[PDB]
Amino acid sequence: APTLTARLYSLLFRRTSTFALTIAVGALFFERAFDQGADAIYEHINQGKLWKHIKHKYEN
Amino acid sequence: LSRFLGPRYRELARNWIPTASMWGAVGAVGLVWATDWRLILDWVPYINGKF
Amino acid sequence: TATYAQALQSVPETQVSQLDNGLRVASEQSSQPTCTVGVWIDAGSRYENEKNNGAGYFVEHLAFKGTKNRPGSALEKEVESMGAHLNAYSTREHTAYYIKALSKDLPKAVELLADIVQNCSLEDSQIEKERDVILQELQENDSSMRDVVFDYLHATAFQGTPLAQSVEGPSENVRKLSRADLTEYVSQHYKAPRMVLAAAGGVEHRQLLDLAQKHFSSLSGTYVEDAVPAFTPCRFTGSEIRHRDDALPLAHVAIAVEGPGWANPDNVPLQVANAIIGHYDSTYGGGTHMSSTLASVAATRKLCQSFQTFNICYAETGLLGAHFVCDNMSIDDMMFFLQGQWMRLCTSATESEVVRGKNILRNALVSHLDGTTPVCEDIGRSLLTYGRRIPLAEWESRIAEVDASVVREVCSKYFYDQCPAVAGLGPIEQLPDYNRIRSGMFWLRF
Amino acid sequence: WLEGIRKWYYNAAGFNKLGLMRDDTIYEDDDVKEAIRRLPENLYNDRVFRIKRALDLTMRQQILPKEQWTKYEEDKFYLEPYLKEVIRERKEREEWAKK
Amino acid sequence: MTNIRKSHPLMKIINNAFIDLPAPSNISSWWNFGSLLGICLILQILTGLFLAMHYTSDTTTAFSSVTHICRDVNYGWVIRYLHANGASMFFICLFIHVGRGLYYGSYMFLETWNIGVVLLFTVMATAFMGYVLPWGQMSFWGATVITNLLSAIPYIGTDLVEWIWGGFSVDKATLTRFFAFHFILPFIITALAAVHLLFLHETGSNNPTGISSDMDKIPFHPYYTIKDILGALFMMLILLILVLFSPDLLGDPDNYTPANPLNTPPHIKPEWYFLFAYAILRSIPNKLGGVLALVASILILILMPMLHTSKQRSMMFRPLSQCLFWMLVADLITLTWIGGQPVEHPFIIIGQLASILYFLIILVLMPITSIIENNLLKW
Amino acid sequence: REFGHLTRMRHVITYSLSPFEQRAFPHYFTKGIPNVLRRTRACILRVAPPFVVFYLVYTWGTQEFEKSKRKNPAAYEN
Ligand code: HEM
Ligand code: HEM
Repeated sequence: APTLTARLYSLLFRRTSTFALTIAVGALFFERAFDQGADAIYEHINQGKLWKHIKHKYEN
Repeated sequence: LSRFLGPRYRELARNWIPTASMWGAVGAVGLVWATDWRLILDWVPYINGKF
Repeated sequence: TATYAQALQSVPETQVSQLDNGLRVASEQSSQPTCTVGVWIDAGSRYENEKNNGAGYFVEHLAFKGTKNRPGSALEKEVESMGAHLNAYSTREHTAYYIKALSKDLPKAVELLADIVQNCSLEDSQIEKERDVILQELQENDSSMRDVVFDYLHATAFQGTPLAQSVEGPSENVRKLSRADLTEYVSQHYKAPRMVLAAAGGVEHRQLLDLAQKHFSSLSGTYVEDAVPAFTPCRFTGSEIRHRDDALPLAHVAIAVEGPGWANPDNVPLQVANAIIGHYDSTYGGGTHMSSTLASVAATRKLCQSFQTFNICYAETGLLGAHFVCDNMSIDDMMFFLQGQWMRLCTSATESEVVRGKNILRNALVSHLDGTTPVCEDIGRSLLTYGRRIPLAEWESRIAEVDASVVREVCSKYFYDQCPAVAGLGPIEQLPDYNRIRSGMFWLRF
Repeated sequence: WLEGIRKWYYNAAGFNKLGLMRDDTIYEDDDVKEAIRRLPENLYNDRVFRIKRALDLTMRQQILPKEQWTKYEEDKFYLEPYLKEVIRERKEREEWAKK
Repeated sequence: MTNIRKSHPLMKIINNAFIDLPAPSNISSWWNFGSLLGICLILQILTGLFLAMHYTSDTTTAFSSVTHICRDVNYGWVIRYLHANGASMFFICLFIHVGRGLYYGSYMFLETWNIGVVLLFTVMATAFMGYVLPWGQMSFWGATVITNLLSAIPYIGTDLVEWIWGGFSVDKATLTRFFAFHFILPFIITALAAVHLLFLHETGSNNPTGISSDMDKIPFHPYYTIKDILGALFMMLILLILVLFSPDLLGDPDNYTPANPLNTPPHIKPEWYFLFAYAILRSIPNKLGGVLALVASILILILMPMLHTSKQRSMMFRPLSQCLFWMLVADLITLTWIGGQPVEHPFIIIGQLASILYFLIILVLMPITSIIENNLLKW
Repeated sequence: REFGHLTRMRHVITYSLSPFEQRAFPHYFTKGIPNVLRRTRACILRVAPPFVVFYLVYTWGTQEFEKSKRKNPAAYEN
């Protein structure tokens, strides 16, 4: 039975064109995911300080 | 240029067309990602969450 | 006006019969007045452990040196007096004894072969003399660069497995071998089910079967105390063994990837691809105009004195690659061109070269199976390996099936992004480092 | 008719004035280089001296005396057969490459 | 022992490049211009570095800083006008150099020629960015006209144009950027020139005849060094005549009126070197078509090696090709004049015909003429 | 491409006097002037004609532009 990594190699990693396709799509989704996650981390660390948190009290 | 109009060169073109298409796909995705082309990206799920 | 198909159909058919003890008698009958009768035994270095390695070579050395029925001189005297030629060859997977003789002398040839196989004296004094001889020949084989390089290739590629062992064996084993060990080797590995008696030329299959029953019947396939040797699959390890001896005039490099076994159907397309890669020697007349791109480039730039592609197959594994002898400063270029040809076949193979390779393979198969010695060798080895002698018509059909697509698929499976095994001898400093050779096994473009 | 216009060009082009012959002025591409290496030694040395003399004359911005100019009829195409053979062989190799 | 010139690595490189390089003995004065181009590059770099010591790139202080260089700085006027007229000398030498390459079939050295095309584009960009630095009326309005041409590019267009501008229009950001790019680019040119010389050394130098000269080679150092020194002295004669006797001959006067964004100058024209492309750009009505034609004018040179259909490398023994080549030269002169003159009825048709003739001569007429010549020579 | 192995040449003999033993400007005017006239005669036929066309175009264009600027009496007539 092929493992997950063996399936990854055969499907994508073997031919460098599919390897680069994996790289680029992962880059797009990883940019999205990491930016979202780290922004959440920093906002939590500074919850209640950042202007975005307190903008409502003074707008409108 | 007449040198490359033969059956064997047609066969080589057939062999390399899928790989060339994959390289073109890589280039298109790279361009969209690097420039954050919203025209294409906005249709992409969970990436449309940005902007 | 016979056609290649009709000629293939008209080839005499091999007849295989089995004695009750398990010996398989196979024959191909032709009108020739000469015949070749030989016993092919499924014994070799791959079936030997560390302690007894080289025992088969020892037994083959003293096989023709005497038997209980006929002393040492008697056997040679009979074989020569009837005009026959007696020869033996030992490989890592097979051992063979064959006698070239006239058809009318077939019964005596069968008698002598039976006496050699079964009633071998293995006398101690002959044992000591053959120990001396074997040590001297181990010293001699060191000169033969190609054999040394292929032994290194087997050692590195099949390290940790019986296949790594050389047929001759280490000198220490040769000096330490005893009559008890040789007798034990003969008892354990020389068995009727693992032996094939094969004949070619003017041999009647009924006559051969009757003679085998008369002479070879006694041999048995039972193992003493139920000690049965077990075949072991061998791991292929990507590795590099470099013996740098800059004194040596020219550098020998052998690079291989793991290949199919004997029975794998992929052997034919890989053989076609290797024919596409081709072979070159400086003596070759064709030179630059030779179709093989590697051969043409080597001739134009004088890159290599000799380059050949090999497809070495064992039961479960094989060594597929090339051996090139080249100057100290041309190893890198030759490696680049060889790997480039490999990758080009894997990715962008074309129909015309596939046709050329198929015709080359067809002609090689037909030419090799010419003469009683090659035909008998083919019969015995095919029975041992394929379990059957594949007819030339079947070979032709399988070759015809091969196409550019099949060649690309098989070459991708065996050659692309696969860790190679490299052996180097001589002035091999320019030989690329293993990381670079491995990088050459794949194309960033593809 | 055509020969008159061809003669006009031969005089208009100055390789006759420098003592050169038409094949001496050919651009040395790979086929031409192979043809040159295929030339007999007498012809090759004659070509080398002609080109050297032409280069020397151009260096001093001088032309050969009128009597010593090459003649349109006397001009001999030494390199044409070898170059044609080279081109034909290249064409055959390309044709085999095509299919 | 060994000769230090041969043995030492840097000395070895210098020796092979310049001292003992195998050189054709017949290469004429037209071949001297490349060394004149290198001399112009060195002189421009030094003069612009001494100008930069006194030049501030803020829009408030640029024009006053150039006036300070001219008046207060000791010998500053000499340096400033040396730089200004050296740009013109550089472009004159570049045009003569490319003309020599075209006439004598030097484009067969493919890599050298393509690197030269890259060098030409780089030098033109450097000159265009430099002219903006004085921040005169002509500088500002020429920058506005030329940079706005990029807006024609479909889709990306205004985004690229504003990215270059650093804002909505040409302003302080554009001037500072252009000073920085103008400073950096000449060094990139100095490296591309070395790559050029390496590629040329691989294939040697072509001769006026166009026939290989391995038989007749002369060491570079004794002969061609002195020839290049004489050429440099003559170039200095011309350039210094411009610098001292006629400092403001090749430059528009309106560059002495400080830039006013609210008033256009009476006429907006590029520097004399760029006028030939300006005429081609104006000839085509569509903006994108004009931009593409301006690009193709320079880029047609890349296609020159492909369009060579003659069997003889040089045009020395090709009279009809000579006539076509001098037709092309006259057409380029006509384009320069048309770029100088206003866009009105007489000049418009002249410029359109001239651009059509330039492209036709380069692309169609010359190869067919070369084929006809081959047929005439019994080829 | 070093000097030693550039090309293959055979049986060519060259005699070259030294610079100090020979005049720098031998017959600079006596032979230079006739040579220049010969070179100009051959070149002028090809180089000149194209530039003559430009002078005609430049003269015609300048005249035509001036004619355009001048008033047309008929327009203000009536
Ligand atoms: C290498 C080729 C170069 C070319 C073709 C070139 C061209 C020009 C041109 C046409 C001008 C405007 C002339 C005018 O004042 O009206 C200019 C100005 C200027 N350039 Fe150069 N330049 C080159 C190299 C350099 C370099 C390497 C520097 C380094 C600092 C430099 C510094 C300057 C400065 C500071 C100005 C403005 C000073 C002034 O207006 O007098 N230039 N350049
Ligand atoms: C700053 C820019 C440039 C510099 C410094 C430069 C320098 C040189 C030099 C020193 C040579 C040696 C031959 C000679 O001196 O005539 C040369 C040769 C050459 N250059 Fe460049 N060049 C420049 C731009 C160009 C351009 C724009 C082109 C073409 C578009 C070009 C194409 C060539 C060619 C074809 C040759 C061959 C000359 C021969 O046949 O001997 N170069 N260049």
